[PDB]
Amino acid sequence: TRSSVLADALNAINNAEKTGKRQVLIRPSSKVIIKFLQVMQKHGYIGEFEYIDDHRSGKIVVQLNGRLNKCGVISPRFNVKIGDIEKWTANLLPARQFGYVILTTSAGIMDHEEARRKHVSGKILGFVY
Amino acid sequence: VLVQDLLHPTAASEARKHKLKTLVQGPRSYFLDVKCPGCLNITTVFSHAQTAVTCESCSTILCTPTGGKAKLSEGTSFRRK
Amino acid sequence: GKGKPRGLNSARKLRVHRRNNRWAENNYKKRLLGTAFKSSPFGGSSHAKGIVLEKLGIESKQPNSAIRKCVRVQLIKNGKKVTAFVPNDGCLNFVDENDEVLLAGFGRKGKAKGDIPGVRFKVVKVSGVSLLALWKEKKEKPRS
Amino acid sequence: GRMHSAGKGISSSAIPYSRNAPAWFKLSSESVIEQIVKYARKGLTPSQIGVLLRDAHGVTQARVITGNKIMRILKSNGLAPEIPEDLYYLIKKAVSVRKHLERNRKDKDAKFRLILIESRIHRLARYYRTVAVLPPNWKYESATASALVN
RNA sequence: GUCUUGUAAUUGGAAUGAGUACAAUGUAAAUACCUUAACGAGGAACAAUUGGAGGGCAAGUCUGGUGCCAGCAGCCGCGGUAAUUCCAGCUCCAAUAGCGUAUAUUAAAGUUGUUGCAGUUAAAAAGCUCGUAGUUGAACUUUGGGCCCGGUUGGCCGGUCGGAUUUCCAACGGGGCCUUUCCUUCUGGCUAACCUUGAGUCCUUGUGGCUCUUGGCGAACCAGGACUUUUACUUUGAAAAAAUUAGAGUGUUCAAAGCAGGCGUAUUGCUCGAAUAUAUUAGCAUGGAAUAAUAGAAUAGGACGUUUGGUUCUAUUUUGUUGGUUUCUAGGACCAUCGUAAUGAUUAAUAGGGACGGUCGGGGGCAUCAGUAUUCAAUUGUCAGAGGUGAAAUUCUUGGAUUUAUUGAAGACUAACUACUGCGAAAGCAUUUGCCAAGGACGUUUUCAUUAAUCAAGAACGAAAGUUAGGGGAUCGAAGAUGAUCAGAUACCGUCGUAGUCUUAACCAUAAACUAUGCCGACUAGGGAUCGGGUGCUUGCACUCGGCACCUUACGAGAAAUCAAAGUCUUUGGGUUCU
Ligand SMILES: [K+]
Ligand SMILES: [Mg+2]
Ligand SMILES: [Mg+2]
Ligand SMILES: [Mg+2]
Ligand SMILES: [Mg+2]
Ligand SMILES: [Mg+2]
Repeated sequence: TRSSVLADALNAINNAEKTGKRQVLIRPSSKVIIKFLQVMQKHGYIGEFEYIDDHRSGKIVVQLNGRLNKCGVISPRFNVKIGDIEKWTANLLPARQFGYVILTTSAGIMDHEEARRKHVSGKILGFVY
Repeated sequence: VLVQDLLHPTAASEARKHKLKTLVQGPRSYFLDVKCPGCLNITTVFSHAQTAVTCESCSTILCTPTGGKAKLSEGTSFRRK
Repeated sequence: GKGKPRGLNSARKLRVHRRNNRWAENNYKKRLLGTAFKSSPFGGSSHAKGIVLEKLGIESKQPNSAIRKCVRVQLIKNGKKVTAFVPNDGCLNFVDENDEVLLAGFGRKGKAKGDIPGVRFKVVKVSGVSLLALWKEKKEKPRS
Repeated sequence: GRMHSAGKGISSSAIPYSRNAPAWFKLSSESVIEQIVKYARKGLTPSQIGVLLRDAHGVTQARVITGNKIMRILKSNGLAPEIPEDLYYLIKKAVSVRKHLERNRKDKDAKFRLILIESRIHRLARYYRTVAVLPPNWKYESATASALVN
């Protein structure tokens, strides 16, 4: 059955960016999907997106801009000490210069740079580059 | 097609699509104001009927049910309300 | 998924599954059953002394042709009868019968070396002197 | 797709976007409740009711026009079945097939199909006991099944 | 012989501790270091070894020996008369006061795989489905906006290439307000303070501001009853002996070490040190409230309440004081009655279950219909062969075979139609018609509302053969008989034939039980066929959902064969079982 709505969203995004499309329908929507997408927007990996109220779970239509190599979940959402973000970034990201590991912290969903600054940690969620 | 408007599909294509596969799902069934010959008392009848709908006063058949959309009786007058 | 459980609370299955699958490894199975102690002539010791019972001329395996020079030994610790190779040219001359030999392994974790059928050991010393030393002619083979 | 089969069929209702609705329907909220309750006394199920109100009357969904779902309407008026509608119909089905097997022992398919039906019964009953609509020691017994349903 | 570099069993004066040894030093006494008189290198001596020289692997198709022997060789391989591999000599390589061997172990090993393997065909998807634990599980509940105040870095003039501050340019973080905004609640300590003003202008750009009186305004700050959904996770703190590990300082002559040491007027002394970090899982304290679970008001026994009664106990300074003892109180429980309130039920998942509708099907079971054939037997005519084969023989036959007609019985089987068609969990399922339940798909402005996915344990069903006991016993036919073939032929071929082949009641539990491809979910690409349902029509076509498949390409994937899944895997994580 459908287990990670976030996994399905990011999978759809990956498949479309590979085929050179400039837009994707996602379904369901969720708070966490939306929060994730906003982190992607803020660093300019996507364009606009548009939640479509259907009186159910919702649909999103993202606009893609070619800049995205790979988004992806991590599953399960491992707990991450502040110490051990450095290991997750070493494993997941192409370089030390760019790309973001994305965490749920009690402070909020956010990239790992923000989490360094704010001095917070929590659960790993996914990654983008 | 690489670049497409998913938010604004054409009404032609959105009619072709199945009732769940449209941008927002909704029913393509409708209601009818059916009128029998004998009595003029009007009845709301649903297009995909299932029940053999009898009028309360008259007591005659208005529509027999089928797979999908109910076949009405021969002598009737109908309109989408 | 990948055919293994990924869940955050799936540590038990992962640990237990891996335990069960480690029995398929060779070294692990030997280490835990205790094969080295239970079977195995030397009883999981690098070397063993024994008493020469015989001199054997073992015909080599194909496609080589030779008579490899070997000794049937009875180990002091167990009483286990064992065949050992006597290496280097004309070293079978030094051994004699009822002479105390120190045996070692051959190099292959208890497999037979080269072309010599059924021989997993070698002589290192005879009557408390090195076969190397006798064959380089440094020490002298004692009276007994 | 299906619980007890390879079938992956998507057939269902599509409820419309409109919650507060409709503009062509004139009968009041208090009027339709009477029509529901009238059919409840006459000895119909919540599903059977809602069919008649779709067909003969104009009621799209009772939850729209009335506010509450039909089961709540019956639950308030005190026409609640002792055991839920869906469970009832599964038990009914079991009793049918069980009764069939008594005469037909060599019907191996019926034996199989009886396992599946009774599995669904046990799964539902488990659900109801958790949410406390059946009492916590409720049990589907093949012996006392025909007694309960009919 | 130009600038110098090698090689000569060519010749020079120097240098030296290994050793031996005055004597000190050292020490409980010595020994040994450290120091040191005297004595102690010419290459034959004060003399370096251990393993190699085909490849892997750095170093010779150089000489002599042996001739598949002796021997080597971790592995691949060498050796049978030119041995690049054995035993030697020479020469050369490698590491070197060490180097080899054996066994164990770590890395190499993504060959144990959490990170991170593999399962169509290399080893490996359970015959099939059900199912408990386990693991996992759709969306939804304060979001945004306006403010204000301190912070931390770069600023901007770092101006002396090094450090400084004003306001401002910001970026990034933190707290408190307001916006339909729990910010536990009240009960005395204390009101500190600063819109309390008994002397106003003490005072850098009125945003870089005071000398205190009078209830104050107590979130600035302590102990009190009063009751407080419950976890997980994460921040900080604290803890987690020393040694060991990382690590700062320090010329032990260097270093491994050690925890010393270092500067004076070296004549009566001054001084820096012996840091710091890590070590979770558990417990403790603390901040956060995303993520993930959990509880709450639905037959209201619900919430708030200065109400308005009943009822139930509790006891303080008094009323002298113990004590008897009714009240007013003062705080609790508890049951009524009136009051306030927007009074209280999240979607309805292209999740799942249930109902309903017309259907579809070689799905199942129990009855019931035929069908021709095959063998045989009654009545038939006929006259020599008929059977069977690559060719023969075995066999049946003038008591009439075979062939031919007529009417029968028996058991089995269900042709042709019959397909890249259907149904079923799989095994399987095909003559007709009844009866019995079942089921998918489709249709649905019906219903419930997370009830689900996958599943150790445990269960149902499971071709054929095979087993036990009744029935049945046409045909074919293991065994067996039997004629050929053949060196043999108790094999293929040929003629018979037992069990078996069918059925009832029990068993058995397996197959290349195969798509050699677990199941559930999502996404990624063109095409036409076809099966079932539906819709539109201009009535045979299109659209649609659901199926069995198929064609092209390959985006991708793959060791390849190939694959629309075997794709979305080093850009490595959707869930889960098995191997
Ligand atoms: K080399
Ligand atoms: Mg589906
Ligand atoms: Mg299931
Ligand atoms: Mg492997
Ligand atoms: Mg099992
Ligand atoms: Mg098998």
